[PDB]
Amino acid sequence: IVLTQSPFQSVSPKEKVTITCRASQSISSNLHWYQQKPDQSPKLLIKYASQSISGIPSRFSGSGSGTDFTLTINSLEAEDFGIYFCQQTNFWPYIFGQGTKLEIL
Amino acid sequence: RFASVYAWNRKRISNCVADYSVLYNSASFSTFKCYGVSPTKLNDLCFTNVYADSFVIRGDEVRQIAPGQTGKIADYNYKLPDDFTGCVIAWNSNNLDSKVGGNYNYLYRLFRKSNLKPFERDISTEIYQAGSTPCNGVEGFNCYFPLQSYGFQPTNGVGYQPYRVVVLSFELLHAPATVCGPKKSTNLVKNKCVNFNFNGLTGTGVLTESNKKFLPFQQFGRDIADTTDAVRDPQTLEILDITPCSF
Amino acid sequence: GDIQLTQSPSSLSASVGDRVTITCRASQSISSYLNWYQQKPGKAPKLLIYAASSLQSGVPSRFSGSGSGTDFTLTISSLQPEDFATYYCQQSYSTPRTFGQGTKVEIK
Amino acid sequence: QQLVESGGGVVQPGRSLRLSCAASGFTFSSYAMHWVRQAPGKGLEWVAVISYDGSNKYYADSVKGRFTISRDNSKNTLYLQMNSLRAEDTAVYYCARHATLMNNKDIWGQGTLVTVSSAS
Amino acid sequence: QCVNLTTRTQLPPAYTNSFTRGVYYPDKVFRSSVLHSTQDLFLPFFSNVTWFHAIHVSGTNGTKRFDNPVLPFNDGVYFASTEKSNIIRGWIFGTTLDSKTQSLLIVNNATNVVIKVCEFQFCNDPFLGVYYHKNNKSWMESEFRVYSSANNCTFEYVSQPFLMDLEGKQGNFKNLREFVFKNIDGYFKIYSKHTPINLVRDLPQGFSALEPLVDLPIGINITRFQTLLALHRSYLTPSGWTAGAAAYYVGYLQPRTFLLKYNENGTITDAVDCALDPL
Amino acid sequence: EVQLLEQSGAEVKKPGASVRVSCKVSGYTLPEVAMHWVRQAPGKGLEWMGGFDPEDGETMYAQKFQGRVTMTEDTSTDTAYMELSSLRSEDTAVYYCATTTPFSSSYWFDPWGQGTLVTV
Amino acid sequence: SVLTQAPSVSGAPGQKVTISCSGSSSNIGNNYVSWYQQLPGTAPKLLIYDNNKRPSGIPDRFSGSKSGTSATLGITGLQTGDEADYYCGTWDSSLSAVVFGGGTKLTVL
Ligand SMILES: *[C@@H]1O[C@H](CO)[C@@H](O[C@@H]2O[C@H](CO)[C@@H](O)[C@H](O)[C@H]2NC(C)=O)[C@H](O)[C@H]1NC(C)=O
Repeated sequence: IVLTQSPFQSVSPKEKVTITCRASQSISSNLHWYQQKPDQSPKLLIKYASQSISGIPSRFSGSGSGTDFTLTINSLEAEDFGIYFCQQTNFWPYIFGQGTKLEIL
Repeated sequence: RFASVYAWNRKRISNCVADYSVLYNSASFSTFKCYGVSPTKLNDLCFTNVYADSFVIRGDEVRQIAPGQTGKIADYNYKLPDDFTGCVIAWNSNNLDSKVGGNYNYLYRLFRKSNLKPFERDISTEIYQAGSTPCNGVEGFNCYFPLQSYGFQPTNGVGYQPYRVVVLSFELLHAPATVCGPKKSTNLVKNKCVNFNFNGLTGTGVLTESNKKFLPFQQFGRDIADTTDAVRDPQTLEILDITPCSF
Repeated sequence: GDIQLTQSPSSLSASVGDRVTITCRASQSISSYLNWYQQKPGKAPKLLIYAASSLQSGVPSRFSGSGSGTDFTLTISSLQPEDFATYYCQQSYSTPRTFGQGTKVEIK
Repeated sequence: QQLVESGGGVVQPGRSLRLSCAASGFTFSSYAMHWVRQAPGKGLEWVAVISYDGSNKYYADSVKGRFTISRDNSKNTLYLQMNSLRAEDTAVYYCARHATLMNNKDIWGQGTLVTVSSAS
Repeated sequence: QCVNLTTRTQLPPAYTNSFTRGVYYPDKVFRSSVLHSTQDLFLPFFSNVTWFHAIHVSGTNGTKRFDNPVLPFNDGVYFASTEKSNIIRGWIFGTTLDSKTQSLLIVNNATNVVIKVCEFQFCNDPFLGVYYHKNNKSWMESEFRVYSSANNCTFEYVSQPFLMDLEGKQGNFKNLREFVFKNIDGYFKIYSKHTPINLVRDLPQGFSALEPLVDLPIGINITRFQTLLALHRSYLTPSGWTAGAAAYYVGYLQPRTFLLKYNENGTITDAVDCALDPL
Repeated sequence: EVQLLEQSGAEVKKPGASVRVSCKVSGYTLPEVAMHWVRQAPGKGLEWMGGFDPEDGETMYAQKFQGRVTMTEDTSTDTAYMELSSLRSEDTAVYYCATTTPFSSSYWFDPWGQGTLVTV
Repeated sequence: SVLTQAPSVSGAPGQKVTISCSGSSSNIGNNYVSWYQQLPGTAPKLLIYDNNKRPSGIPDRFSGSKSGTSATLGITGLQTGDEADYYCGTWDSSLSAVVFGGGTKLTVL
């Protein structure tokens, strides 16, 4: 159930920047995504990879096919980016991927 | 195939190996909660008597089958005692159980005349009577058919998707069995003088493979002095000669 | 005594794409125990609505269950040549069960 | 999944004819089962229940002829003997089930003709 | 089922003397080139051994006789038969050989021997009945003839076949098989030895060493046992039972102190019965 | 030695019907020995029918009558059903259960069912 | 059916006379022959099988022979109770089936 989504980010802001959840051969429809800030207890952004929880600006969407999932951060600025971790819930040890340390010009 | 929750099949894990090491490696179970002690610690400990219950329920329905948990599936389908040391294993079975057009093979008891006791199943399908007037096992006003057909679809959400669940209950009893798994046993050391405890017998000697063709079934060896001649490992069928440390 | 049913109209010759309301009133009020059956000559009856509130599985959304208590009714929409059939209502409130006399929806 | 019926035929009035109907796919055992009647051009008229989950038998008093109903649960089969015949009962019968707000189990047999007449 | 053959006369049992018999390893511990003394159930040397013919043929056509009676287990049971053709598929051991008593049943009809410890209601005469399957050119023998039903089965087991006959010997070997059956402290051990024998019937002078295939905790004392015969139906010639002739030797083990001689190989060879002679 | 149990017994079938023939045994078990069938018309001779083939292991069917009559077997209950269909005017005949040896190289009918008469 | 035997034959009691059945190489030639007896409205009884074997309970007086395609059923020591029809049969590979003759009803005079 190992995940290897996206080492980090380096791109001009305001763009539709995708982070690509690289899931293991086993497929799981369910997932989650969380936003981490430096030395800040992170918070889950994308619930079930498709539904929005209350309190998230719609800047980053989660669209994926089968095992693969992409969290396309649409029009992200220099105010929001931090680390963004993926989460897998189907396999017993609910492993977390390396995660993306978003960085931008 | 797994039995329906309303009439779950019961298989006793007695005189059968207890091995959760393979279960940890597989990692294919949606929920694998463990109780009382750490998962490695229960895996090593031998269990004299274990009880296995096999049933199919929705992922949301699995919560009802939990210690001291009150739910439709917990009040009439099956019940778990508030103090439970057993580990509950649940895995998603959407790929096999669910079929196109829905799966209606499994059934669940939505209601019942009285709350079901823990470790009990309802073998009676007689209509429950909420109303004072008696339905008497036939459909009537003020009462409903207790069993409701399950509806399993691949398109349905993971909680809706079918889960095969086996419940393990750990008990202690005098009745013993021949083998065991990890055995809560320290690894054997050979070619060095060591103190070895085997089957309640403690001896201090250097441990080497036995040159003599000692028969595998016996766990101990006999000598004219009455000192143990050979010992056999409790985890594997290996014959070890006993030689006292040089004096 | 028995519970009388009143299925109205007992026939309705209809056309393509209609929205027919076949009513099955009950003399004694039924809280939710009503079902609808679609039958053709030489064919077994097929359940369309169970409890008159939820559509039976394998039944198209166009067939619908409406009404409660004394009055119950069947809503049919997007009528098609295959759809035209004899429809019977159904109590399950008490014993004896009675069924409606049938309503033959047929091509005009 | 499927229901099969005993053979219909022409029987003289006043006689008796046991009706067999066997299930397949899922058992009779956990459910009830019914019989209904369809005369040609006439509506579907309910006849009698069976209730295996206790034991009880209810008959229509409209046609109250002691048409007895019992079951071969281990063969998933059900037996209603046609007793005290009269010619207007000449019709087709069905093995039936009612979705009582909980299930969707309404499964119907193929239909066989009982005929009550002295002329074969 | 429960077919019974009593024929006419059981006949007097034949008698034979075995110079060396019932030699087995009492202690699991391996001993090489050493002399050891142990006291255990053993068949006494130079002692009369009763001979019973399961099927007896007179010097005339047919006249097959069912001469095998129920035999008390006693302190111990020893079975010896040339058995070039295997008709003794299994031996039934029971305290009463009846339902409500744990009965030990062995069947060699399957490729691997199957051992059962269930209560069996044995018929007065119990023998396997063989019917042609008519499929795959095979014959199937049923233990249903031996016992009406099985209930309260404490335990069951699967083992390699105790009786094996390579065949093609055409005599000079006889495919002789020796079996030792003993129950001590609720534990039953089965010992199998295969010895080529030049003599047609008389037991050979050479010592035979028996090793236990497995140890089973039956947990119930056995005071009676009987042999099982696999018999096939006989069709019209110009139901058939007791096809062929079967002869078996039963020796009862008596607890005795036995001197044991261990070879460099470690297999027991020479054996001495302590009370048999002053030497 | 072994006597075949009674087969169909007394069977009456008016035209427009078809009849199974169930021949059981005693003293043997069903699939250790092969069954056979012969048409015998009263005042007439033998016409062989049905039958099992020692070679090839198939259950034979008389070519002339092939496809009209079929056979099934229940080994434990020793019931072998011979179903003849599509009644004809000269079809009615007394049918005798017959059996040959399993060892093969055999043809003789061995024991007999004693004879039962079908009706058309 | 496909074989050759007369409808009836007659002889004086206690005498010796046999009955024959004429087949072909396709039927009697390579195959063994059987013979059957039936009394009126009774169970047809196997008489002789294999041209040399008599079933249990058959008087030894009966014999048989196969000469080419011709098979004779030896009938000796006629009895008052021996009047009945005797049927020849043998295996057929032609239609790959069992065949019989029309039957011959003996009469003891
Ligand atoms: C098991 O059963 C056998 C046979 O009944 C018992 O052997 C008997 O023991 C008594 C007491 O020593 C003797 O008087 C009998 O003569 C013995 N009979 C035979 C056939 O040897 C044996 O003692 C029983 N063992 C147990 C533990 O109950």
